[PDB]
Amino acid sequence: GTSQWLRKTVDSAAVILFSKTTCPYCKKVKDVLAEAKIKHATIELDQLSNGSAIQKCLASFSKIETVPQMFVRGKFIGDSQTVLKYYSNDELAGIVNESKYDYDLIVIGGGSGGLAAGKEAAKYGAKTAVLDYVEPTPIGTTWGLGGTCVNVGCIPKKLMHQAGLLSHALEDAEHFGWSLDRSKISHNWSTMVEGVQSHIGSLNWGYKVALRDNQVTYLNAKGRLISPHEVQITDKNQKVSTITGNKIILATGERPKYPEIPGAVEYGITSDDLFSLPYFPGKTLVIGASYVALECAGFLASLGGDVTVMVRSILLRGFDQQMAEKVGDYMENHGVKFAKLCVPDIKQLKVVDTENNKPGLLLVKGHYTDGKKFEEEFETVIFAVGREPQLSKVLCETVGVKLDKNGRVVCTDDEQTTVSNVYAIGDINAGKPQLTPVAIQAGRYLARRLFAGATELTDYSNVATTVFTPLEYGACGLSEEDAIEKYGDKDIEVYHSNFKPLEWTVAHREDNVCYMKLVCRKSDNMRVLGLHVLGPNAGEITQGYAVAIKMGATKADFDRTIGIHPTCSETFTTLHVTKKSGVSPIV
Amino acid sequence: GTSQWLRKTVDSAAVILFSKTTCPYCKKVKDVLAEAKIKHATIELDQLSNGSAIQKCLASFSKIETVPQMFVRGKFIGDSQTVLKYYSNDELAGIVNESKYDYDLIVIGGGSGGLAAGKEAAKYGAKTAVLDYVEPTPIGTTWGLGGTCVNVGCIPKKLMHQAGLLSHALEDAEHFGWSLDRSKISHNWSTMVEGVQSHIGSLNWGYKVALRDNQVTYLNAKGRLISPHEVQITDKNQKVSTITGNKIILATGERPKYPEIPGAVEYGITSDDLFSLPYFPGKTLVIGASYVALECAGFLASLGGDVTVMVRSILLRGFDQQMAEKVGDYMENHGVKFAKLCVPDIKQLKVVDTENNKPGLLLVKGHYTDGKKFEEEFETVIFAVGREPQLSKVLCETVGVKLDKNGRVVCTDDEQTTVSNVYAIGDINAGKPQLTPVAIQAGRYLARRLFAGATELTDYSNVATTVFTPLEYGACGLSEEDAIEKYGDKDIEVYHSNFKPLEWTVAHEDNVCYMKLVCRKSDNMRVLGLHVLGPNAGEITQGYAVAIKMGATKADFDRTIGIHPTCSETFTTLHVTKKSGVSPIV
Ligand SMILES: Cc1cc2nc3c(=O)[nH]c(=O)nc-3n(C[C@H](O)[C@H](O)[C@H](O)COP(=O)(O)OP(=O)(O)OC[C@H]3O[C@@H](n4cnc5c(N)ncnc54)[C@H](O)[C@@H]3O)c2cc1C
Ligand SMILES: Cc1cc2nc3c(=O)[nH]c(=O)nc-3n(C[C@H](O)[C@H](O)[C@H](O)COP(=O)(O)OP(=O)(O)OC[C@H]3O[C@@H](n4cnc5c(N)ncnc54)[C@H](O)[C@@H]3O)c2cc1C
Ligand SMILES: CC(C)c1ccc(C(=O)Nc2ccccn2)cc1
Ligand SMILES: CC(C)c1ccc(C(=O)Nc2ccccn2)cc1
Ligand SMILES: CC(C)c1ccc(C(=O)Nc2ccccn2)cc1
Ligand SMILES: CC(C)c1ccc(C(=O)Nc2ccccn2)cc1
Repeated sequence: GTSQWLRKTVDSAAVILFSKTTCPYCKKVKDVLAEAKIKHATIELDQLSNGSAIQKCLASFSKIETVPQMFVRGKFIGDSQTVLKYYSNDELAGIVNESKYDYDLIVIGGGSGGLAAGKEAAKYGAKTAVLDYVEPTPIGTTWGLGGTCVNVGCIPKKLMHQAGLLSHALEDAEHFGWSLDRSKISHNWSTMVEGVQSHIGSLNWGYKVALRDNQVTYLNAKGRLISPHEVQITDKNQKVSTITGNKIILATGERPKYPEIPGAVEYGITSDDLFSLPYFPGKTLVIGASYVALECAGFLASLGGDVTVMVRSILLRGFDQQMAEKVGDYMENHGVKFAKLCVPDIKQLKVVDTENNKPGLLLVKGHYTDGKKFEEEFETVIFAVGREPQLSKVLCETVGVKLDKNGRVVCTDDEQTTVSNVYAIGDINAGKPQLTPVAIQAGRYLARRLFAGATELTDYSNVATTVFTPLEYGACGLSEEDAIEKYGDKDIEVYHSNFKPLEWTVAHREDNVCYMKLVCRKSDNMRVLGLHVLGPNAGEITQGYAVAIKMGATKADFDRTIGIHPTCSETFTTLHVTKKSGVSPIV
Repeated sequence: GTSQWLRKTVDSAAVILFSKTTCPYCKKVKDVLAEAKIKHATIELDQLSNGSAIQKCLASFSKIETVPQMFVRGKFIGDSQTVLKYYSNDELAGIVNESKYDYDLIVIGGGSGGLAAGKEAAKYGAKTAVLDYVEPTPIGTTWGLGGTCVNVGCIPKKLMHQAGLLSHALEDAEHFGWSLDRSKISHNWSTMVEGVQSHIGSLNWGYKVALRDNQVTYLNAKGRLISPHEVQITDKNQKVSTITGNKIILATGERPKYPEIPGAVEYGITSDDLFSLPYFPGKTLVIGASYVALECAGFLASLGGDVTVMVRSILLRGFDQQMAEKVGDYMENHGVKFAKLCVPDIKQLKVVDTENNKPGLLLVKGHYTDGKKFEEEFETVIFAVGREPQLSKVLCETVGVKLDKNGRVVCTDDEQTTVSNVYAIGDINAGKPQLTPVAIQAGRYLARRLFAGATELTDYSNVATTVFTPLEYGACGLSEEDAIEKYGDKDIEVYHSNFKPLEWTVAHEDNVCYMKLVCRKSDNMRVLGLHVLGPNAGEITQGYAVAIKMGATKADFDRTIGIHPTCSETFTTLHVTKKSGVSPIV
C-alpha cells in the first residue's frame, strides 16, 4: 500500500524532495533549489499519518533511510552533501533537466481544463507545454486563448444575460421612485458586443501572461497524438514537427453540431458566431431546446429582438421536466414565441450586408410532428442542437485510446485512458458532467496526482447547475422523475412552495411564478435527493446548499437551520407543504 | 421518561386525540370532530417508536388501553362510543369549550414572534388571543399589525436598499449598451415611500385576515400581566378590563433608544419615523454605528442625500472587525462621510415645514475623544444608538418573572420564565439573537410543544446574518477574533480571497469584494465562521448555513464543485491562508 504509492510517486514526479519541516539539512537543500530557480514538489514526512513507514520504504530506491532525499524523474539524486556537491561543481542544472522526453507533460487544448492542468503541473517542477488552436467556424469566426467558456460560452452569455436583466431593472426603477421613462430607451447591440469583447481580450492576455510567468511553453498550434509519447504539431504557417512528452492530457473540448439539411451550414450561425456578431441578429429563429438555445433566445428578446424557438420534442431534455416547463412558460409570457413539436427541413433571400452592418434575410421551411407545414422568414437562424468532439482530428486510432459510441474518451476514475500515460479531462471525458468548474477541478487534481504524490480524486456526483434563462433555474441532485423511477413513488416525498421576491412587490411583478422544491427519500431519514429553484440569482441561492447535499443533508437539517431575512433563499428553511397532501403551494 | 412526557402533553393540550392511522374507530371520531368544526391535535401511536408504551401509560389517565382516546384540557372525555353519544345528544360542543380560563393562550405582542405563536397554537385547538398596541413615537408616528420588522424594520429598509441599488444599475446600463443618461435622472422620495407604505398596508391587512381565518381573537389593546393567569387590557377608548389565560406568551419586542442630551427627543428622529417620513430627509446626520445606522445612511446616500455618520468608537460592534472596516471603507469611498471617535452634546434653527413638505434645520454640537469640538448644521438628525425593552409596562414585578441586568426575560431553553405557565420569545428573550426568523421559529416550536405534544427545541446556535449596506455583508458563525480568543492563534487557520463579480467587468472595482473561512486546525479544519462582502450576500450565505449546522470542514468545501459563473463559487476553491502572507488579490 505505502510501497505502491511511493513507487508511483517517485516514477512520475519530475523533481521531488522528501523532507521534514524540523530538519535544518532539508531547509539548506530547499534554499539551494530556490536560488537556482529549480521548482519541485515537497513531501514533509513529519506531517503524514505513516511518514515513518514511507521513510523506510525510500531505502528501496536510495539505500538510505534518512532525510532529505531528492529525486529527479524517478532517479535518486542525493542527500544533503551530494546535492550541494552538484551545485558547487555547476552540475545541478544538467541533472535536473535531463529527460527522455522534450516535456514532462503535453496538454492538447488550451481551455478550462487544459489551462488548469498545465499551470498546476508546472507549479511542482514539471516541464510543460500547452497547445491551443481554434479551428474557424464556417463563416470564419475565430478567437484567442482560453477555450469555449471564456470566448464563446459562459462568460459572454452571462454578460449578455446581465444586459437583458438590466432592461427590467430600468422598468423597476420608476416604481421605486426614479424619474426615467423606460419607454423612450433603446439598446445598442454593437456597443454591448464591444464591451463584452474587450473583457474577453483581457482574459486572452491574462492567460498568456499566466503561462509565461509559470514557465509554461504555449504553442498556438494544432496538435495530433500519433503515438503514446509523440505529438505532431502544425503551426500558423502550416509547418509540421514532432514533440515528445512523458504524460499526455487530452483536453480538446467540443464544437456545435449542424443538422443535415440544405442551407444550414451556408446561411445559419451558431453560438460560436453569436458572441462577436458585428450586427444585431434581428428577427431570429433559434432551432433547438437545450440550455444554450433557451439562454440565447432569452437575452435576445430582452434586448428587443423578435425571437422564435423551434422545439423538436421537449425543453431541457435531461432536466426536471416540471421546472423546465415553468422556465418555458415564463419565457412565453414575456415575449418569446415557440414553434412546438417542429423540425426544420433554409433558403437565402438576401446576403449579409457586410458594408452597412446588417443581417441578410432567410426563408425557413419545416414540418410539425403530425405533418402540417412550417414556413416563415427570418433575418438570422441560430442552430443549438448539441455539441460533439471530433477526436479523429486529435488522435490517431493506431495509438489505442478507446472511445465510446458518442466519440468520447473512456476513462478510469482517475482520468486514465486505455493507454497508460494518456489522460483525458473536461467535455471529452465520457459520462461526466460537461461544465467548466468540473474540468478545472479534474485538471488541477490530476496534475497534483501526477507530479506531487497527491491521492485525491475528483468527485463527479451531485454537481449543481444553473440555467441563466430570463428567470433563472438552479438545481442540485436528482430530478423528481429520476428519484421516483429509482426508488418508487411511495418512498419519495416532495416539499414545495411558490414565493415572491421582496424586490418584486413594489415593482408590481408576478405573485406565483417563482417556485422551489425538495425531493426527499422517506426510508433514508428524508434525505434530500434533489433541490430545485426558479427565481432571480438562482445560482447564488443554489451554490451553498450543494455543500450540504454533498454531506448528506436531510429535511431535518434544513428545518433546524434558521433563515436569513429578507431573502429568496430563506424559503428553503421553512418548507412544509407536500405534493401528497394536495395542498396548494401558492403564497 | 415516556410517562413524564404523556402527563405534560395531556395537561396542557387543549383538545387532543390519541389515534392509529389504521383504526376505523379513530377515523369515525375524526370525522365527527370537524363538521362540528372542532380543531384538535392528533397523535398517531403507530407512527412513534414507543407507541406501545404510550398506549399503556394512557391507562393511568383513562383506565383504558385502546384507541381512540380524546382529551380536553387535561381530562379524559371518552372513546368512540362515548364521543358519538355526546355528539348525538348535543353535548359535545359544551364539553370542548369548558375551561377554567377565557383562553388557552394569551399572546402579548402582535409581531414576528407573537403572530407566529398564536396562529400555530390555534391550529391544534387552543382558544387564542393576540394583543397588539403600538405606542406612538415622540412625534406621533404609529402603524398597524405585524411588529417592528414588517412596519419599521426589515421590510421597508430592504425596499429602500433596493431603491438605492437601482441607482448603480442605472449607471451600469449604459456600459451594457442602453441609451439612457444616468446624470439626467433624479429620485422622488415621496413616490418611493408611497409604494413602500402600500406594500406594508397589504401586510397589515393580510395578518388581520390570517387571524380571522384561524379563529384567533385579535384585540388592538395594551396588555399587562398582573398575575400568572390575569392580563389587564386597555382598549383605544381607555376602557380597562381583565382576561384570563392558561398559558401566556410574552412577545412585546423593543423600541429605539435616545441619548440623554438636550434636543434629542424634541428635534431628532429614529428609524421608527424614517420609513414613513413625508419629506426627503435632506442633509442628514446619523448618530450611531449599528447595522441600523449604516443601512439607513447607505441607502439615503444612494438616493441623493448628503449623509454623515457620527461614530462613538467602532462600526458594527460585535461583528468581525476586519469585515466591519471593509464595509465602512466602501461607504466612505462612495459618498458617506464619517465623523470618527465623536459623540453628540441639538439646537433648533427651523421648525419642520409640514405644509410645504420640507424638513427643518438643526445645529448639532458635539466633541471628539481628544476634546476637539464638533459643530455642524443638518436638516435631519437620526438616532440609531440601540434598542431596549420596557417590561415595566408589560409585567408587574409581583408576578415573579425574573429579568436580567438589561431588562430582558431570563428563560430556560424551552422559553419558560420563572413562572411556570409564562413563556417569552423574540427580542426580549435574554441572550438570544434578535432576528425575525429566530422569533418565528421560537414561537412556532413553542406552540407545538404546548398544544400538540411536540418535543423539538429551537436551536439558537450559528444563526446566519446579513447586513444590507450598499455593499452587503453576510456571515455565519464566529468572527475571526472570537475564534482566536477561544482556541488560540496556533489552532486557527484562515483561507481568504478577493473577487470581482462578472457583472462588474463591463460596468468598470477589482479588489473590493472579499470572503474568508475561519477554520479550526485540531478539529479536522472545521469551519467555525464564514464571511462574505459582496452583492446578494444574503443569497450567497444562506445555503452554507445548512452545511455549517451539519459540521462542515474545509475538505467538504473543497470536494463540492462550483456553479459558474457566480460570486458564490469562490468559496469552493479557496487556498490562500493568512499565515502564508500571500496576497488575496485576484
Ligand atoms: C454557449 C455555451 C455556454 C456555456 N455556459 C456554461 C456555464 O454557464 N457554466 C458552465 O459551467 N459551463 C458552461 N458551458 C460549458 C463549458 O464552456 C465547457 O464545459 C468547458 O468550456 C469545457 O472545457 P474543456 O477544457 O473541456 O474544453 P474547451 O473549453 O472547449 O477548450 C478546448 C480547447 O482546445 C482547442 N482544441 C481543439 N482541438 C485542438 C487540437 N487538435 N489542437 C489544439 N487545440 C485544440 C479548442 O479549440 C479549445 O480552445 C457553456 C458552453 C457553451 C457552448
Ligand atoms: C430598522 C430595523 C431593521 C431590521 N432588519 C432586520 C432584518 O433585515 N432581518 C432580521 O432578521 N431582523 C431585522 N430586524 C430585527 C427584527 O425587527 C426583530 O428581531 C423582530 O421584529 C423582533 O420580533 P418580536 O416578535 O420579538 O417583536 P416585534 O416584532 O417588535 O413585535 C412586538 C410587538 O408587540 C407590541 N407591544 C409592545 N408592548 C405591548 C403591550 N404592552 N401590549 C400589546 N402589544 C405590545 C409592539 O408594539 C410590537 O407590535 C430589524 C430591526 C430594525 C429596528
Ligand atoms: C489538418 C487540418 C485540420 C489543419 C489545417 C491547417 C492548420 C492550421 O492552419 N493551424 C494553425 C495553427 C494556429 C493558428 C492558425 N493556424 C492546422 C490543421
Ligand atoms: C413578434 C413580436 C414578439 C415582436 C417582438 C419584438 C419586435 C421588435 O421590437 N423588434 C425586432 C423585430 C424584428 C427584427 C428585429 N427586432 C417585433 C415583434
Ligand atoms: C389606537 C389604538 C391602537 C389604541 C390607542 C390607545 C390605546 C391606549 O389606551 N393605550 C394606553 C397605553 C398606555 C397608557 C394608557 N393607554 C390602545 C389602543
Ligand atoms: C458629500 C456631500 C458634500 C454632499 C453629498 C451629496 C450632495 C447632494 O447632491 N445632495 C443633497 C444636499 C443636501 C441635502 C440633501 N441632498 C451634496 C453634498
